[PDB]
Amino acid sequence: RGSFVEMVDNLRGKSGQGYYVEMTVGSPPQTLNILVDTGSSNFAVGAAPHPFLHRYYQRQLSSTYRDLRKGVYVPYTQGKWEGELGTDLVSIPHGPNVTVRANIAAITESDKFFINGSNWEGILGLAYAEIARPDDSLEPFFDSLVKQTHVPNLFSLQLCGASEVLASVGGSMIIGGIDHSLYTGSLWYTPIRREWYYEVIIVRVEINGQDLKMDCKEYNYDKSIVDSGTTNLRLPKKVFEAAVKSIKAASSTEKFPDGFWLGEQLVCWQAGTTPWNIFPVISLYLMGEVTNQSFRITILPQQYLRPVEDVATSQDDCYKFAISQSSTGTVMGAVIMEGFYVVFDRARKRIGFAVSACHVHDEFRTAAVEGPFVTLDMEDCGYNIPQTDESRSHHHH
Ligand SMILES: NC1=N[C@@]2(CO1)c1cc(-c3cncc(Cl)c3)ccc1O[C@@H]1COCC[C@H]12
Ligand code: NI
Repeated sequence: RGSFVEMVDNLRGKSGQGYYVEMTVGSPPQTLNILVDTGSSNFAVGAAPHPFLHRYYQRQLSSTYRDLRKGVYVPYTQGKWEGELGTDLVSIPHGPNVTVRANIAAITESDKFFINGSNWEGILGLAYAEIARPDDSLEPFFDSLVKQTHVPNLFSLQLCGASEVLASVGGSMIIGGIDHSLYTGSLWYTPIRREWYYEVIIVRVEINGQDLKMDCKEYNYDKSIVDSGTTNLRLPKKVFEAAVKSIKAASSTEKFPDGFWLGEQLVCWQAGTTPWNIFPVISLYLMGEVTNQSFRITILPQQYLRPVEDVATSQDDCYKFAISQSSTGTVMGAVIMEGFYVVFDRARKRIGFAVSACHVHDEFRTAAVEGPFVTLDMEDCGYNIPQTDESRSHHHH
């Protein structure tokens, strides 16, 4: 292999509203646009009329649909979806040339799930069974794909970032391999700490080469994950505050409102005059495959300042600050992923990063992937989430 031309450029979306892939469900195939989400584990599709849907999965039109006679209820921080579990035939038209029978949650009711204008009608959770709903016995889509076909247990994502409409985004999801045209330089791997989310360990953070000098467990409190289903780089409270202070200090020639640093207000410059060089690079050092090694991924303001073309100020280039506070750990969302070709090597329990052939940069700086960095007697930077009685009581047969 080494080339997967048919799968290149198979992702689309609107800026800040997620990346989606075309999928088919049912016999004959019904096409739907599906949000690619490495931060969840259910395949769920709109299956009833909704104000924001032009189309939905019509179960009655599929000769191959089977009802599982079981519902599923999925509340989360920003919304809720619920529906009926079933199985049907699924394919990815610009993916592997295979058809699999997968679990499909037919979304019958939701709140704040669908987005007006995002153009997606469902979600493809690519994470592990441990976080599937209702429970871990509901086989996720990728597991079914691997078990039913000869598709290698690996996928990779190249997310490429950007007056009346939001900017169109594009990218590639390569299923079953690595496409060498999508990256340059070295491909560096960090271990998947545990198979639930795509959990990783950050060992060090630098802002313009300056170490934040925190106990490294703070960087992974209470976890750090790689999440295509999050736009921002989200950082634990303490880390966020230290980062903002450092970025403010570096960009201090400009005095932005508090709203900007909160991601609640755009800041603008006259077209093509954005002073990129006043904003610092951000480096996250990730644990290497070798104990005592790390490598760093470095992003630019071109990644963490998101372009938004507002109607009133269409003469100007306007930006949203896309680093935000978390209480659920580090989330390496599109802000991180748009710099890199990211390999989800499930077979080898590791995540690969390389400089993306499509990342946004200037003639002075580039997003980078660099290593090795060796630390004598490296500490354990992993956080151990307190075990609840709820979690502990679960039997895992
Ligand atoms: N990983 C992740 N998945 C979440 C939340 O975090 C999500 C995200 C978005 C979404 C909306 N706008 C932009 C993007 Cl990138 C994603 C839309 C729906 C959505 O529902 C998911 C349902 O499962 C829990 C995690 C949810
Ligand atoms: Ni038991």
